[PDB]
Amino acid sequence: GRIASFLKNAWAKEPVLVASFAIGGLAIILPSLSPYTNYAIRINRATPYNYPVPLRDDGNMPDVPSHPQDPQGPSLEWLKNL
Amino acid sequence: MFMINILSLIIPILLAVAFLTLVERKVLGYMQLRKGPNVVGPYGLLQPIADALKLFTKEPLRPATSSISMFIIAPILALSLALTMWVPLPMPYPLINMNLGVLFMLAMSSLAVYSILWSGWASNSKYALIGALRAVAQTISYEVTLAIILLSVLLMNGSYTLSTLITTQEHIWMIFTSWPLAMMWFISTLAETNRAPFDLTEGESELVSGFNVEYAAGPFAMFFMAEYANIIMMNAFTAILFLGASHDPHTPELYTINFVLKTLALTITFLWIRASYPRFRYDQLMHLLWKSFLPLTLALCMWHISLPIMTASIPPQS
Amino acid sequence: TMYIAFILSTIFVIGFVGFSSKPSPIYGGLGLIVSGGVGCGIVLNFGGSFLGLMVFLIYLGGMLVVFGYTTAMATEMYPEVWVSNKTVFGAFVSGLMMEFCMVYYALKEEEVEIIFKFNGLGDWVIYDTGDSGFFSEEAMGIAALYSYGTWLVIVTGWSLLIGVVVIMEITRG
Amino acid sequence: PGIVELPTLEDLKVQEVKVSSSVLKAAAHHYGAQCDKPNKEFMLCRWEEKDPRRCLEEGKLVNQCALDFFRQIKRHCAEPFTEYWTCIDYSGLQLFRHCRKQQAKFDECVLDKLGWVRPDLGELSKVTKVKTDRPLPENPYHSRARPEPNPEAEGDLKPAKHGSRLFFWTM
Amino acid sequence: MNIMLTLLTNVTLASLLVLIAFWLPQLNAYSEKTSPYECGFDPMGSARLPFSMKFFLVAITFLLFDLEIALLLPLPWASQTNNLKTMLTMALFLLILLAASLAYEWTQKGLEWA
Amino acid sequence: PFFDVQKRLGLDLDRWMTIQSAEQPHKIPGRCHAFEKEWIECAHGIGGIRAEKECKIEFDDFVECLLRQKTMKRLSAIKRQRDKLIKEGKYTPPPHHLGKEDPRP
Amino acid sequence: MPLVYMNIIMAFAIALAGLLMYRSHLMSSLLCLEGMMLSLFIMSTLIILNTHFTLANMMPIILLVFAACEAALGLSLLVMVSNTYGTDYVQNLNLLQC
Amino acid sequence: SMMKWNRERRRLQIEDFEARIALMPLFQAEKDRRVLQMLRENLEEEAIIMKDVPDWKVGESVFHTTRWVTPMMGELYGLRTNEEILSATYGFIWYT
Amino acid sequence: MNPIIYTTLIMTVMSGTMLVMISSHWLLIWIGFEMNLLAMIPVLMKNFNPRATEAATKYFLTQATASMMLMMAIIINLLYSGQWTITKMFNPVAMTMMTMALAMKLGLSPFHFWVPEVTQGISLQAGLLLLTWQKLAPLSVLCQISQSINPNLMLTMAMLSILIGGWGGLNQTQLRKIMAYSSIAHMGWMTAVLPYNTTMTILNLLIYITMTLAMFMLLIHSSATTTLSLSHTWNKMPVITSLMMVTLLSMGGLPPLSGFMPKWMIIQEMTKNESIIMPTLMAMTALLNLYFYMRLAYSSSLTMFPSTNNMKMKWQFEHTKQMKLLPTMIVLSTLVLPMTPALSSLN
Repeated sequence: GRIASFLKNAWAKEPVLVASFAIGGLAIILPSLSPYTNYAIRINRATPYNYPVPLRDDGNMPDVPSHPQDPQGPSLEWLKNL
Repeated sequence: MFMINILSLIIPILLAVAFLTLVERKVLGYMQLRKGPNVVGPYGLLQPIADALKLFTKEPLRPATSSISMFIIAPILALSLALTMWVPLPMPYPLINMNLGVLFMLAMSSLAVYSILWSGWASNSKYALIGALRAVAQTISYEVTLAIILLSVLLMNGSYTLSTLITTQEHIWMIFTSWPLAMMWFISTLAETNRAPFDLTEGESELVSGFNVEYAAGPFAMFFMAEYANIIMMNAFTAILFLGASHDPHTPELYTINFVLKTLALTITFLWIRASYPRFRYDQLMHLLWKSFLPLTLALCMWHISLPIMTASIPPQS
Repeated sequence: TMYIAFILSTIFVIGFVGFSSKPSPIYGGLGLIVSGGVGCGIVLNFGGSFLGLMVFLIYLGGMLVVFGYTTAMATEMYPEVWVSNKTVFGAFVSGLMMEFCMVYYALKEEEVEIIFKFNGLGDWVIYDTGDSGFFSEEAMGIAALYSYGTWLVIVTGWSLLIGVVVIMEITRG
Repeated sequence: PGIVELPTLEDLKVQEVKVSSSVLKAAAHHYGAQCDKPNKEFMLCRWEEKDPRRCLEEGKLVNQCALDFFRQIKRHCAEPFTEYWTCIDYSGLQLFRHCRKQQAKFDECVLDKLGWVRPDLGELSKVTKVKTDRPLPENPYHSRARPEPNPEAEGDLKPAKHGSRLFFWTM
Repeated sequence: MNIMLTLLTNVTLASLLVLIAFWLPQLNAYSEKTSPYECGFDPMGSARLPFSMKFFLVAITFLLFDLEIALLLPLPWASQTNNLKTMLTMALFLLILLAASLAYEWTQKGLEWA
Repeated sequence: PFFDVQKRLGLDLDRWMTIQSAEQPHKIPGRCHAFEKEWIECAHGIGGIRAEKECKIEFDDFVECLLRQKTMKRLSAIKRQRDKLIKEGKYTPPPHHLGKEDPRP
Repeated sequence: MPLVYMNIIMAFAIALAGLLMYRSHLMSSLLCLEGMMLSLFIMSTLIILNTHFTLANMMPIILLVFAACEAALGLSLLVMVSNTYGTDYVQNLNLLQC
Repeated sequence: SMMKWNRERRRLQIEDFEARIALMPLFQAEKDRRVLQMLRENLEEEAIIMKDVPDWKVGESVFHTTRWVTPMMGELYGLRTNEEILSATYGFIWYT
Repeated sequence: MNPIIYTTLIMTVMSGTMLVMISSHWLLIWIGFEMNLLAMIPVLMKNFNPRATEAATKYFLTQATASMMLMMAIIINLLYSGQWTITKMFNPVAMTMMTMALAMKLGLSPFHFWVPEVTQGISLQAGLLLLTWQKLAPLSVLCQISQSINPNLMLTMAMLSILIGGWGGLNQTQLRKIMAYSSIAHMGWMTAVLPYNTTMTILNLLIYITMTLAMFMLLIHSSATTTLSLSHTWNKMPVITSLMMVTLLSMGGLPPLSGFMPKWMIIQEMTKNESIIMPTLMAMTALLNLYFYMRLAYSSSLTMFPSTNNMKMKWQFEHTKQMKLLPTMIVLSTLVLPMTPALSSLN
């Protein structure tokens, strides 16, 4: 009732502010309600800005990939299909 | 060879300004049922040369009440900065490739304002002082919105490098992504160059001639050249930012032509606006830029910050 | 060209003398303009592109509002220049002489100790030989303001808002 | 203080890889996969010794393996590789997306003649284990002896002998 | 040094234009011609008299708005961080505070002149 | 009155920018990371009074890294002696120092 | 120290001396304040860049922010003095003695 | 459309970074060898330049620690030609 | 000024002081100082008068100069140490500059000139905040760096502050100026023991804060700003002027009143460090402060002055505003001497 009258009056007298608050409101709410924000984070972590310094192999590192391109290690196959 | 490049970026720009004067006159005439300069040379092509020769053969007067040093420094600063703001422009390859060419353009424009300020202040006339204060008020109104819109539209670029704008728009013009920001940026560029509905610093019908009322012959020609060079440069900035053009690395001419045509279209629209609307009142200009653009620029800045994160489309840093 | 930074710093001192002698605030404005531009040049020469352009941009915008006021509050029927008053000219000349004396003492005498110990060699010496890679280290450190410096962002934003409030409260009568 | 020990001019002489940056970038993806073993050992040395003079020998083995990498290219994929890096050399950014057609030619020959497979996306940036035999440095920083810490506390607390001994206050 | 060369060339060209402007034409100067222009009549007062700013508050706040624009410039690089949640929250916080300052100035009749 | 609320509540408001040896974005090391690390680890927990005199070698190395005053003094002495030798013709700069030999990659 | 550090410190000293030595206007004192702020910015920026203190590269921006905050404070005080006295002359600030 | 293009550009940037990583060890080796050679040349010429000066130990460390300290620009190109000094110092900054 | 806006400004002043007293980074301490100044200027100018504007301008200029010097000292300390932590400053020149800046912020002589003017210009409500709360942050900073403070400079500043405060207080008939000079003398007393024992500085600060809160609240409760105006208060409210006399006697440092605690403990600590001339001179110079306090006590309560006829109407009405902390502040500032061994809690 009162909200509808206020919004109709707002968009009839000051339509500029109505759009700005709507656009500003979406910019705060939508990022939280999105499944791609985590992908945006992962992409930033994925980019290798600095050298991947190797670690000395003590023989007890099963998952650490002592190799050029053997299967062990993180994969960017998710980004390829994005 | 670099000096040759400097000359090939300055002299053609001055010729373009000279002929843009004629183009503006003829466009205004034909939009006013008139004919632009048509006697001096074929189709008026020799009018700019006549104007330049007249101005530089005209006696320049030094006002008795004027501070000579600033009165002479102002025109130099105006032209030098107008010619310098073309250095970083990517067409397709920039003369000087800066990682932050955009902020360089912003700083160069901010300095150019002092030309109008000092020219007005040093002129030591009431109309010139009014023109200088109007320039101050104008730059108060547009600078924040200009910077915010530029930041928001560059958030999809990944950096302030101007050359990267060509790559970002390799499949689509960026105006299809930020057309409200495009409109507001266009109006801000109109206000910045003291141009259509914002010709308040000069105010022909209200301030006789504004800040340059006491300027004659050469210095007046330099201020006019600086004004029109800023017009062309700002329209070029609008072209590269929103109206991206295809660039074949082996045939740069393709981009150059597309770029030039888009800049010419934007300048023609500048003249079109000049001959279609009445002049604002600078109170109304400041109120518009502070109460209709600025809130919307802030909202769209929020939107263009949140959008790449919420869509996982953050542009690359390099 | 191996002493570009030193020349720019001397121009910095010259501009500081220029607006420190207190001419008309209009002329102090261009003094500060020159000082800010030359400082931007120095910072650019040291690798601070964003920082130097930032001081250039902000002071360029700030001195504009000062100029607006100089014509509204500090407007003297006869504005004074550096060669208009013997006090202003004396201050300007004294500053220039001090700068020239210290520059000469620093250059001709390699090691100079006025208050700190200054070395007469070129500023190029202190530069590092490291490689930043695909980085603009200044830009990354500055952008870390929103990730690392959340507290700084909060305090600065609060101070700016309170500054707006304070300006409105002061200029209300 | 002391004299900075410096290796002689002779012992830091290697057969340099006299190729261009564009040439290196064109073969970079295959170079990382084939010359992985000696390059990673040198990186581990530099990042554990923290002294360039303690890894010159490993640095020499990097160039030797790098030269051997290009020798195979010259013998099996000379012409297609020359086409590839010439295209890359043209662009000022040395982009990979303006020469994908030439890249496929170079990969195809190399996959057949030499059997190399180009690493996929996100594979040259992974952290690897390096199995070396050089001992792990005990004091890479050449740190001095840490000063002895102050004595640490004591047993339980008891009330002050006569309370606060402040002038005339008995409590 | 190339940017310095460009600046030098532009400044020299402008100053050469000034020199040609002030030394090519035939000069004939007298007191009346160089007098200040006041639409044909003599000015009453000096042009160096105080000129009141009816938008002084707007300028003083434009100072802080330019400050906030300086704070917002590093944003394109700030999006390259791994802490996108914190970065986004802080950026939106700065923008919200800017909007709040603008709103406070607007409602308390600060953007109005006189 | 340093009310150390950060150490009490566990918050980290400004301890992340107090030193250049702390964590920095993209692991960009400080120019004197090693010297500052040595100085801090030497002078950890022993108190300021002891740290001033005991861990003084580390602090001197850190200051020399930061300002390079003594290194600049040595370089200036070398330059002055070389200039004096050249004036008297007692020395001839080698071709690799005269821009005659190609620098190694 | 390098000579550029000496020049910047001398510039700060000159600006401080200028601020401490008023002549007539309050605007010039604010100019000297802004000059000192600029000199401090340049000093801090050179120090941070030279030592590659990456995380401290945001310090000069904060310094600049509070610098122009103080400038706005000064400008507002200036307008109030002009409104209350007609001129920004520092001699009008004379009611409060001792 | 901009989302698709930006994701593709991120993939391209990752590929270029991987190429840089692959090329990095050779560049590090060349850099350390060049730095050591320049230091040795400077030491050798210093031993001749300041042999007459009393008490001037050649190659004397300025730090107390017996650890590698990355040399400054003046410690590598101190006695090189002015053109080389200007290049190695201001080349990247002045290149545009 | 809107009450909400005034509360926000007061909370911003308090948050600036808490930022100074809470951070471990020099940049944040400088930021807190800047916020304190920014939120203090409008609080100084809550009641718009030309005198208020003059006080605000002078305070802003002085604090701006002090903050610039402090930031220069911080930058020099960073240059010579590469450190931002609040610790033993590693440069003597930076230490001297920082000491000058902090003394200017506190108002220690010869940086005392602005205090009597700014205090007189602003109202009693703002004067109380200026003379009590604005001393917390610089004193805390000085207490954190007391190890690196050059004792000679601090002692000279303290002795000059005491001398000048006493001398200035003698020629003053305006109550606010008397309070300002007394504040200068007490700041000198506090800073005298900074190089020796900071807990004594904290104790003196607490006692001075209580005494000044009591005095300013009594002045507000009497609405008196001059000796003549305060003299009339004996007729309407003798209790207020009697309590004012007691508090003045306490401020003089007369036993058994609480004002003897800080001077006694300061003399003790300074004699423990073999300094016997300086505490003796300070004690002797406190007699000037005791003199002007006694003169005020005479004009206010000990002797009765002529009132005016219109006080008869004022006799009928009772004060509406009620300061709840005034009795506690009066008691704590007069009758806490039997409780000195509580000094340990400040450790």
